[PDB]
Amino acid sequence: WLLDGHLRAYTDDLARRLRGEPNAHLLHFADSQVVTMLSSADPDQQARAQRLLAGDDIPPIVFLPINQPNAHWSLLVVDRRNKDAVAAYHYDSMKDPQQRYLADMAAYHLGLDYQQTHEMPIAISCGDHVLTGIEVLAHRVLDGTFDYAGGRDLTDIEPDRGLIRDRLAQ
Repeated sequence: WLLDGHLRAYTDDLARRLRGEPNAHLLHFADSQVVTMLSSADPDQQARAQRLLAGDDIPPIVFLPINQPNAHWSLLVVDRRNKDAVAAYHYDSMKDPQQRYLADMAAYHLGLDYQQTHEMPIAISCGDHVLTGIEVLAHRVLDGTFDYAGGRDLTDIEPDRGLIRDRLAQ
């Protein structure tokens, strides 16, 4: 399975690849350890996490990898371009209630209403699903098609483990 550092490697490389593209500045690929810190019992960990993920300089389309430790990856996506109508999406390839709880704690700690988060199907290896979800959605933000009806759907995606491994190689 993929560690936090692999997802960070991949999202750092992706951010490099998307540099200077239309709308690339709207995106923030959260560091997964920082997402985990949102729910820390240490107040300074949580606060720093909030600054890094919900500060006034943090881009409005945020991809949050959700780590169940040595268990399971899922993806929370927050679109707060409209501060009066924040939209949130939870993609989980999969159910006991823990994964959605983590996604809900993350939403709660970013100042959101967790009840509003849409539970989204994905690819109806969970690490690979998250990275593929990020890749696909990011490109939809770039080309504008993210905002069409159905533009956040990942039901049918097929992670290319090879591409992933070859992108993690470079």
